[PDB]
Amino acid sequence: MQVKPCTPEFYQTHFQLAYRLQSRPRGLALVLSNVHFLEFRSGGDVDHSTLVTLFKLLGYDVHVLCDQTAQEMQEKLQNFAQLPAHRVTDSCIVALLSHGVEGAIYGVDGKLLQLQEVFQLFDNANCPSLQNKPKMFFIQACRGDETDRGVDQQ
Amino acid sequence: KMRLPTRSDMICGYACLKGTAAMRNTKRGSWYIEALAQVFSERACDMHVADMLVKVNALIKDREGYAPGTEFHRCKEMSEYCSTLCRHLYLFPGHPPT
Amino acid sequence: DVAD
Repeated sequence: MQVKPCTPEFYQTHFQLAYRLQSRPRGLALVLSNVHFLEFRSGGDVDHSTLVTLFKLLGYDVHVLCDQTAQEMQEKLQNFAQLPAHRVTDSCIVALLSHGVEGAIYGVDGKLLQLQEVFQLFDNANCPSLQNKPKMFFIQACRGDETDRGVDQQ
Repeated sequence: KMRLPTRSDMICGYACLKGTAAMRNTKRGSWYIEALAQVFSERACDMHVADMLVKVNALIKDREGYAPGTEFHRCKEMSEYCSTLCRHLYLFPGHPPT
Repeated sequence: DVAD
């Protein structure tokens, strides 16, 4: 994997109308993967490696958590949101990869963590260090058991 | 002074839509992370994050399941993103240079 | 391919 760098000219002509994003590191990123539980998530290790690599190459300092219970996820997401580093970074990233249902994801113990509770950890009241800073979340998890059969193309 | 809503400046990418399953390949991994890594590595230099998630939506829409003799053969998925961002989000990778 |  390689990440093509932007040009100085692209920066100069776009930074005024964008979130400030120049800190080194650009932010902390957290990649939390659950694979063993809700069948084993084969290929889940490829996703995890790929994102760790991606986010480092994008200039993030990456923290990783693997195979955590719902309660561990909540406690550790809370610890991550409260890190002091957030005051001197310009952005934040959280990727959660697991099984899930609509609005929640599973811990390895088969219990559920609500996504609203996650987003709340990082909001303007609970995480003042990230106020006005862009916060990205990528959630790889089912939102239901319905398989989409697809439709023809008319 | 200016105050803030309780929650703002977030963007959330979802692998699939409300009510539906997200798809994962046993060797290549998840369709959504595979697409996101391709797009970001390649377009972060010149495209904002919300626009890169649109590109990822394009890739996900055209993919289909390969799993003969199961309910997943030729199945589909659609990714989405939700945004409370208030500006362009450009990651400016590798600027300034070393 | 399988489901998450």
